[PDB]
Amino acid sequence: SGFRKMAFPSGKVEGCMVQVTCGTTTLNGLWLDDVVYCPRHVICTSEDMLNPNYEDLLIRKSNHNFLVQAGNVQLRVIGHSMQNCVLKLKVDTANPKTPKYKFVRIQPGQTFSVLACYNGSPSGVYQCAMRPNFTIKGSFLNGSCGSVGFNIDYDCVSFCYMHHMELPTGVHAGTDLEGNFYGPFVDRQTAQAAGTDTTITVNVLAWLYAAVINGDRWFLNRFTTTLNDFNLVAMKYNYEPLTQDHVDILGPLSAQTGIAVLDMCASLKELLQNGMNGRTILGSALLEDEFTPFDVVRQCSGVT
Amino acid sequence: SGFRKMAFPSGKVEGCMVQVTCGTTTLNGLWLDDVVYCPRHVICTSEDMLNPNYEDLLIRKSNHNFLVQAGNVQLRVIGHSMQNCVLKLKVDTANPKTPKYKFVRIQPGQTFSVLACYNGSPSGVYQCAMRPNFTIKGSFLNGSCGSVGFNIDYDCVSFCYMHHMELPTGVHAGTDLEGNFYGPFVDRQTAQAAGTDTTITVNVLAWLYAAVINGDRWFLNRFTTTLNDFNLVAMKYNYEPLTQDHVDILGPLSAQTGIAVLDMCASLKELLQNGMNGRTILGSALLEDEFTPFDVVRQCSGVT
Ligand SMILES: *CC(=O)NCc1ccc2c(c1)OCO2
Ligand SMILES: *CC(=O)NCc1ccc2c(c1)OCO2
Repeated sequence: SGFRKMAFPSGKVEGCMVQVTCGTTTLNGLWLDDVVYCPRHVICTSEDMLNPNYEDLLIRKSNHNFLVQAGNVQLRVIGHSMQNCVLKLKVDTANPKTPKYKFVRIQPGQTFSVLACYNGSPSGVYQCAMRPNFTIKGSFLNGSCGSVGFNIDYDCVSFCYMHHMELPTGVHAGTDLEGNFYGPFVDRQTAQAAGTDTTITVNVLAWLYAAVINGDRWFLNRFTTTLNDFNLVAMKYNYEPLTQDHVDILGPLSAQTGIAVLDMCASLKELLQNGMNGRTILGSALLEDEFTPFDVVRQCSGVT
Repeated sequence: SGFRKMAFPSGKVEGCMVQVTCGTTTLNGLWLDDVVYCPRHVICTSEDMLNPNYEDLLIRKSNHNFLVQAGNVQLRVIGHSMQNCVLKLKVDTANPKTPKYKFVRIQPGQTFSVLACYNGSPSGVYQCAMRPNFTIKGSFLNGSCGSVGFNIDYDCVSFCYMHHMELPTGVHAGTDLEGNFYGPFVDRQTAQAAGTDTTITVNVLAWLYAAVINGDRWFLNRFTTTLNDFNLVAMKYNYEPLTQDHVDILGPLSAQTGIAVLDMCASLKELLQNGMNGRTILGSALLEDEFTPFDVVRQCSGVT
């Protein structure tokens, strides 16, 4: 019993983190097979960042300008290319600790673990969600760029995020491992404002199910609702609309707890309208939206 | 910028987790050097758990009754002993992935990472605190016993916790790696009630400092207080008393932010008396007490 914001075990990803230096810029790279993936802004001065032309900056860079260190051993760079906003550095050594892996572009609402790294060295691991405005609310200091977000399916690491920048509001933007930013962000030190950070309704519902499973039931009410009625309330409260796809995804939690999805919706409706009245659910005074239905099933069933 | 509940990277501990089976009971063990440490209740039936005599139960057990599996390879058990509430299984192979390690008994308020494991396989990692009533609020299902709590100092894992049981209230109790329970708990399926789960005041203050550092300042007020005045309010609100030792520990955060500890105390006082008024601090609607001053310095400075 009990329900915790839980990251994936980080060992498989720890074994992939390296330091990438280009001139005076040091950040993290991800070493998979004989390729080191890192943010392309490794080639920039903080001056360059104001208005970088990456193709033009990259012309001035040779393989030997990319210093790649894995532990305290230097890797030989034998090729480099830009793919969108990441550099792929070909090295002469396959990472012997390469896990089975995929590159996946996640949808907003999807959760993943971040292994925060500095100089290629893991400092910590935490659980994040792709916000509906395609930001994440991370913990990233200067040097943390190239830290990666990931999910694990048994023995396969799906890399979904690489850290690139902090917006002036101190929320985070980055790319998939093909170098494509989540959302409209660019790797340039310019005014970039996030859109509305809406609540991930399907994640809140999952977490309400997690609460019932773990004995926190005080918020269960006598009401039901409809998707349309619920959605009017959701919209008013900057919650994402709930679709029948979301209702389908919650089916197993519905079945386990015997609480119809639309009944749990009506409970959430009353919580939005009435607030918590100083009460907590699973030790939180606000409605947690950084657990997916899959996350709740995983943690409640003990998947390894 | 940003501040996350952050666990230590788990790789060093993942490399130590094994499955221990005695008859029909399977749980996790920690393999360090040629010793596998696991909860002594591995020898119990759920019937035994009602009133176990462990010395008497252990007489019926030989080395070959302890089945130790590391990945999908069996370790040979060549000795076993009971130390308090843990078994030490001597194996003929030193764990080749043994990190530098210590066994440490932590104080209440102290935070650590848990690597939740089932059948010796890591499922997840989360950050905990030893509650002032010597419980922890974990996420543990049947099979999770022998999962360990730890801190990392650069390359040295300090193991502080091994999971043993869930109280009827669904909070958790366990031992240090010498097998001594935190608090008054016993490895017996009997009524065991926790004492008052008070708030770890020094941890709240650290986290208020973390909030100021990361730009959340709305709660800073125009007041100061004294340790005695603050403590009267703290006591009333089931907060632990603040000592001069706590004030000393917060000194560096005080210095970094230019906010005197007693001023931050007066801010916390007003938050207790006035509540959050629907506002959040670092994305929380309640005052977080599971970051130590050391945790706040570490995450705010990016230690690896
Ligand atoms: C996010 C990141 O690490 N990018 C590279 C970088 C940015 C700013 C900065 C440093 C590195 O070092 C000091 O300041
Ligand atoms: C906490 C733990 O894993 N202890 C051993 C154990 C207790 C209950 C239980 C099982 C193992 O398997 C099923 O139920």
